[PDB]
Amino acid sequence: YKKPKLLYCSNGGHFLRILPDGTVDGTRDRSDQHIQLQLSAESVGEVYIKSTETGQYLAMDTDGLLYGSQTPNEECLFLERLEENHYNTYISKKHAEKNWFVGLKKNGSCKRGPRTHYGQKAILFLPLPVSSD
Repeated sequence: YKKPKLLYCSNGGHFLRILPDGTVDGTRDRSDQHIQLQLSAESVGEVYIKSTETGQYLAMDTDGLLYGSQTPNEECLFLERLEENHYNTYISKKHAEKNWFVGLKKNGSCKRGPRTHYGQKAILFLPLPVSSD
């Protein structure tokens, strides 16, 4: 798909990637096959991140492991907001007690569950918007 928001994870510095099977990870370059993830707003803050083309819903599960659902469901339902100087943050509206964040492990893979929070850069995502969607 026509590449939208190049969500650079602030830890290590990979772009957020979502793979055919459903899973999610870090790829160092926006040029990758599968970085076309778009935030489908539920409302004035809350969003479902979908693979534009292949359709998988970027989801955080019951421990807090990151994956891709078939459907938009609360695991995929992120409260968005900008924290650092134009750096976005997708907080699980399901896990809204602990308030987990879909960050990446240094190497370029998903960071799981229940200490993803306001301390590491890992939670911060810098979008480079290529397409205006």
